[PDB]
Amino acid sequence: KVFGRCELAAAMKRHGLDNYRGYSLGNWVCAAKFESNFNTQATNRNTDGSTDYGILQINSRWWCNDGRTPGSRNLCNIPCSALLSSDITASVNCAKKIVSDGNGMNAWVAWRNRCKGTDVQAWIRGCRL
Ligand SMILES: CC(=O)N[C@@H]1[C@@H](O)[C@H](O[C@@H]2O[C@H](CO)[C@@H](O)[C@H](O)[C@H]2NC(C)=O)[C@@H](CO)O[C@@H]1O
Ligand SMILES: [Cl-]
Ligand SMILES: [Cl-]
Ligand SMILES: [Cl-]
Ligand SMILES: [Cl-]
Ligand SMILES: [Cl-]
Ligand code: NA
Ligand code: NA
Repeated sequence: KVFGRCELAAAMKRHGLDNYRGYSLGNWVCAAKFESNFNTQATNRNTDGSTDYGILQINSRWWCNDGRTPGSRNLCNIPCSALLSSDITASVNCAKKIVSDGNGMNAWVAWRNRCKGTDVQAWIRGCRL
């Protein structure tokens, strides 16, 4: 599924991401925009052979099992394919674990490079939330 911006904002809000670990909702929407262009089916392969999955491009090196990232962890205890669902629950729940892990949203490269330090509230501007 390719979410609309506000649709995703609302979904993320419903799933408890607004101000989760101090990260306002726009951070999460911004991260999703730049990680996946709001596409739950996005996958990208990393240089180490892991793959990033879903709307928040959560990687299989650490967070999910895709059966083809040897030596990796599955800290969200999910098949990576669950992160491709049109239902963002698995991604959100995993993202909550990630962002809680001490590094905040810096885990999301695109967030660090494209959202951090910007007016992320713009990403939820105009949305009914
Ligand atoms: C939370 C999450 O999974 N974020 C992804 C990053 O992990 C991806 O970065 C890449 O992650 C792999 C596995 O840890 C690293 O080997 C790789 O070096 C790293 N790539 C960079 C450029 O840092 C990122 C890839 O675009 O996608 C999500 O942000
Ligand atoms: Cl868009
Ligand atoms: Cl915000
Ligand atoms: Cl694996
Ligand atoms: Cl959802
Ligand atoms: Cl933080
Ligand atoms: Na990415
Ligand atoms: Na894994």
